[PDB]
Amino acid sequence: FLPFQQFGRDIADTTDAVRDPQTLEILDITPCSFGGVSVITPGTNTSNQ
Amino acid sequence: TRTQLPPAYTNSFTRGVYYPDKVFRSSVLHSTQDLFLPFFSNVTWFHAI
Ligand SMILES: *[C@@H]1O[C@H](CO)[C@@H](O)[C@H](O)[C@H]1NC(C)=O
Ligand SMILES: *[C@@H]1O[C@H](CO)[C@@H](O)[C@H](O)[C@H]1NC(C)=O
Repeated sequence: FLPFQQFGRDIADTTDAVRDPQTLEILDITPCSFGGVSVITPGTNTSNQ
Repeated sequence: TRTQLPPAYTNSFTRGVYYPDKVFRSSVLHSTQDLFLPFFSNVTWFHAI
C-alpha cells in the first residue's frame, strides 16, 4: 500500500488486504465455510450406503 | 510605493486531483462526488514580480 493507506479493496468492493499496524506488513483476507453437502444414494430398496 | 496592477486570469488543465481515502485501489475505475477543482476553469493568477 501507500505509506498513508491502511486497508485495500478490489473491484468486488470488499476489503481483502489489511496492513499490520505493528509490522507494516500487508496481510490478505480469505474467508472459509465454502459450499454444501450432497449425498449419493444408490436406492432405498438395496443395502444402506 | 505599493503599485497595484489589475489581476489576470489563468486556466486550469486537469490538475487539482488527490486521493480521497486510505482504501488502496488498483486496476479499477470508479466514480465519486467531492469538492474538486473544475477542469478548464478561470482562476485568479497572482503575482509578486
Ligand atoms: C425391491 O426389490 C424387490 C426384489 O426385486 C422387489 O420385489 C420389490 O418390489 C422392490 N421394491 C421397490 C419399491 O423397488
Ligand atoms: C478568463 O477571464 C479573462 C478575463 O475575463 C478572459 O479574457 C478569459 O477568456 C477567461 N478564460 C476562461 C478560461 O474563461
